[PDB]
Amino acid sequence: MLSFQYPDVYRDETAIQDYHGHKVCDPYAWLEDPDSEQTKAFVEAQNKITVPFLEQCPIRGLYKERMTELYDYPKYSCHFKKGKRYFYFYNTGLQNQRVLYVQDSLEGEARVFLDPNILSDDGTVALRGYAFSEDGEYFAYGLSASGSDWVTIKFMKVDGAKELPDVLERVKFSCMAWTHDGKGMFYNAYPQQDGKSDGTETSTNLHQKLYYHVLGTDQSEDILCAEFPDEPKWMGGAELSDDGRYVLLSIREGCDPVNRLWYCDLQQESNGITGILKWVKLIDNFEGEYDYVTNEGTVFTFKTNRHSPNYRLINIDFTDPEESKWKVLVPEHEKDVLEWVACVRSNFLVLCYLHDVKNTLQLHDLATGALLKIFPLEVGSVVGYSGQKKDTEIFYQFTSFLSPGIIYHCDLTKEELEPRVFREVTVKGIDASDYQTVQIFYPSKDGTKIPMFIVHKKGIKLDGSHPAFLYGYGGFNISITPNYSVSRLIFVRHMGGVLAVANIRGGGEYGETWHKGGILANKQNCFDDFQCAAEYLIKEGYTSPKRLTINGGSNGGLLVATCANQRPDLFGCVIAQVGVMDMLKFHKYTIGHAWTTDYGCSDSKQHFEWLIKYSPLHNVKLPEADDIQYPSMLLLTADHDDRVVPLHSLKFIATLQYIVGRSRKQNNPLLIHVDTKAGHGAGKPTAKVIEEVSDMFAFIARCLNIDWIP
Ligand SMILES: *[C@@H](N)[C@@H]1CCCN1C(=O)[C@@H]1C[C@H](n2cc(CNC(=O)OC(C)(C)C)nn2)CN1C(=O)CCCc1ccccc1
Repeated sequence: MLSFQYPDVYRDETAIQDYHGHKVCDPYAWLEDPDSEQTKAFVEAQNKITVPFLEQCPIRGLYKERMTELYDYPKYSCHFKKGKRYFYFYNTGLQNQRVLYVQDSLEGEARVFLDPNILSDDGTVALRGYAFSEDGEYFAYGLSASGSDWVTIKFMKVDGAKELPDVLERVKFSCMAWTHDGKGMFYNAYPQQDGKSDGTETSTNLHQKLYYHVLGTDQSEDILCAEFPDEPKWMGGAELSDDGRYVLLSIREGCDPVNRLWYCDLQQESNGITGILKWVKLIDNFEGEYDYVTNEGTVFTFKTNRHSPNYRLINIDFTDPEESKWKVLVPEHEKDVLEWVACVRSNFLVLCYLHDVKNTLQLHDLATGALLKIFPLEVGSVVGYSGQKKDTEIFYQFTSFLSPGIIYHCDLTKEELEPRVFREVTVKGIDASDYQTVQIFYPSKDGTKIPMFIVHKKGIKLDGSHPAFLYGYGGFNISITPNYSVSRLIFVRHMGGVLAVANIRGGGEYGETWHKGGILANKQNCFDDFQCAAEYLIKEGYTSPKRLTINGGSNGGLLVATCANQRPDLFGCVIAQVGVMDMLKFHKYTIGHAWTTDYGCSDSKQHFEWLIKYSPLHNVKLPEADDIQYPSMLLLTADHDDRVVPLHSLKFIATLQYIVGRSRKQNNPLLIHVDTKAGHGAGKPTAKVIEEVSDMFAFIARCLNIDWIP
């Protein structure tokens, strides 16, 4: 099967670092330089073996054809009103980028407002963030190129879709918040740095500042409103209160759901926004999250996890701000996580809960917190919403494993509420009645019950004969909830597979306690949980190790890579997308310093001792047993992934190929593909998405020798 040779890759045997008395050799450290001829040549040599391997068998083209056909369905966002007009996103089916439309009424003719497709030949310029002025007459939007986190902000006048001269550079991880006087907008920027800032660099991002841009001026005139020069990792994002009176500053340091919350009463500024604002440091620590919902005068409603790991709503009165005085508007639930909250039609709240990994949606009274109405939903996720305080209606979008999506609408001016289907699309070719979704709870090593969704064809025999695709993430308070994936349903229908999603610890599925169960000293719980999900699928007869593929991205790429090292006997195939692989060095690059809240940092002996045990780069080892080799492995990354710098995958693949790939018993391939004009994934154009899933499933099909089922 392996009619190629791995490229020769220089080992710098002098690259040795002492970590608290533990010597670590890093012979591929040179791959950390993305601009070197050595690194470029490495990437070319790797792509030269991977691409023909993936393209060789007709199955890739069969998959690509079916993906192109089945993914070709109309895709809408929720409608949202801004000022006098309605907006929505829409993709006719296979456009590289969805397009923003505008209409003067719900019943009126729609026209194109912003079409990112016309900004590049290949769909590699994408919208990344936007904000309308409070009156809806002006529009700011971020553009990213080739999938980088870097943003350029541009501006338009809404009436006539007129491009304006204003351009803001050096924007990354930024807020966008207009003052209600319409004069200008808050945003974030980084100071100038040596080298490139295009997404190919690895330079750490520090000293983010908060600026205010006056519309009709040059960026060089922008006002500095907040900075933290003694705290280079702090990031202060601004929003205006719903009445326009207060700027709320949420300061973050790291990825934990916590923030400082300062405010500026804009009426108290001596002469408008002229410099550093008169911040009042309401919550001046990182002990809890305070997410603004709405205010009525000085009474501010926040969603919080302060002493409430499943989240709750509190009211803080700025005129009586001591914690003993806060009112608990909607108390914490014993098990269900309050995921997000919105205020609509002045005095309603819309609360979205997660109940055993499925969403529910409720309308409550702002004054008392009392439940008023349950919006009925099938089992799945709410993935879109609109309805702000001054608006009188809501839209929300529902999705599930088997359903592409339904957008509902509810007119909240009516005495009796009747939510109605507003938009629905059906994908022909995937008959949902042929399949089922089950949720089970399996015990992990330590006895904790972990949820898992399993999607499969109705009536299958549990005889271990089916290929399986088991997905996980496990970190950062991210909940892995049901979603419609044509790419995975093709695996089910056309490759006879079983899909599984394990809700392992580190995620947000059971609130902050679930997240803390998968971080820092307890990160190994993630891996144990995931290995146990695989063991369940095998024991219960869904699959067998040789037919099992595991997949994850980013922190989920770390997940599957670590699992490959720890239990190579459990998996036939491993696809790690944009994975964090070097756990000793991740904090040195771009925004990686922010991840130490989930991982720790190797500068601490205590943390090093956790990290060294599971770091994928540092745990590649030939299996002791003669009959065990590594699973087939494919790493996918891209040359502008400035979220997870691609050196992680480059150094990992070099290590896998040298330590394991050179062994006579290893016959499963260990490959990397590095894409061009792409990044971590957000904003990836449709064409590239289709190529990527075609690569993934062709790899699975060839390695496992799975026949296509037309
Ligand atoms: C990928 N997981 C990378 C590497 C490890 C952490 N990480 C982040 O991007 C990190 C965690 C938060 N995050 C996770 C994701 C992943 N989403 C996802 O893949 O889920 C599916 C939809 C596929 C199921 N996206 N964001 C935030 N993130 C950051 O690094 C944010 C940087 C900016 C920032 C913002 C606020 C505070 C600090 C830093």
